Amino acid sequence: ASKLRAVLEKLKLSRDDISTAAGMVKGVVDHLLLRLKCDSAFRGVGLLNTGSYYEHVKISAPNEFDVMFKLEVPRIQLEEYSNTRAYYFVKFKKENPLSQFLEGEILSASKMLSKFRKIIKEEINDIKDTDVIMKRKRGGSPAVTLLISEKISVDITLALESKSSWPASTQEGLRIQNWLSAKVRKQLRLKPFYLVPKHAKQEETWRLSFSHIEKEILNNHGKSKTCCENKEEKCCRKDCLKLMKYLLEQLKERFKDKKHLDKFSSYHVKTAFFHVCTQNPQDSQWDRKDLGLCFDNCVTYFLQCLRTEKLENYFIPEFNLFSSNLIDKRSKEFLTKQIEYERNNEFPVFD
Ligand SMILES: O=C(O)c1cc(-c2ccccc2O)nc2c(Cl)cccc12
Ligand SMILES: [Zn+2]
Repeated sequence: ASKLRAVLEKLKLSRDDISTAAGMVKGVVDHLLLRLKCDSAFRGVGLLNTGSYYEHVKISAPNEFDVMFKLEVPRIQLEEYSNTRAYYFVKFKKENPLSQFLEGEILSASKMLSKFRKIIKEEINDIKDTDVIMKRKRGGSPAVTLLISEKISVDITLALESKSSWPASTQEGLRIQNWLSAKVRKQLRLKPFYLVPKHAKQEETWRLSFSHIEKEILNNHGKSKTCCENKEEKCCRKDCLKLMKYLLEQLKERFKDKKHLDKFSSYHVKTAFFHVCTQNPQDSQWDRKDLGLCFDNCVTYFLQCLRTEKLENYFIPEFNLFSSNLIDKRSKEFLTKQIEYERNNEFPVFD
């Protein structure tokens, strides 16, 4: 359990010490938000969280930022696309707020992004603060990727906010009743959800997003309400997730020449981690003294997901993130052997 401590402490100090990167991001974002609010289609745009500009998915990249701009859409009509459980058409039920994007009753996403990019394109050129350059690599969202200075990069995703109850494909998901209680699940399922532009594999579809729910679970994660509040008796749930995230980043980086790990992301490791939290609901099953063993249960469960080619979306049980149509067995067999090598040789990619 010793070397995992040193890894988590190197990540702690780089995450902690001073950097002007977050300040430059907030300046650019606020300039965009006031510019977008001056427009008819994006007058109600805004951050998901105020103060949360420096959201870091890549846990080893201090200069990579991930922000989400939300947009409230009253009376959303969701039409599931091709039984995909996660991809939806967006239609409308008496105003014309976003009506300048309708094609029929169906809301166009690629057109809303084009107007989203041009307005951001206008505010970027009108910047005298810092060197900011825009990139338009495909994939519906992240819609825009900005670059500030020679290190700071920001991915900006436009998201629609719905406040109706979650789509039916989520009814049997979020199985936290024996871990976080059934009453917390009812509270969380009363919160809004978000839709980002995404293709399953052309059409104008959107994907469900519950990252805000995941963030709230991570900050209130124990079966006991006082979990990790006695800072001398902290569980190792968050440390296991960091170690799982850092393992995949180091493997994706070590094999970026080959293409076998491009389909994998921290969301897969994050999803598998939540499933283990359901399997092991007791805080005693996450004792800080059992860091090595608890981290091994995560590596073990994730390895079984690769072999069986089964990883359920934590909110949508019927969506298999490891479907052979999403990731072929060659890629999953490749990742299975690389982790097994790291596990047996005491994770060399950690020092
Ligand atoms: O925002 C989220 O909650 C979120 C959802 C999904 C997802 C949802 C349904 C089906 C497949 C998916 O991959 N994937 C993500 C990835 Cl890959 C990266 C970051 C966030 C997400
Ligand atoms: Zn805890």
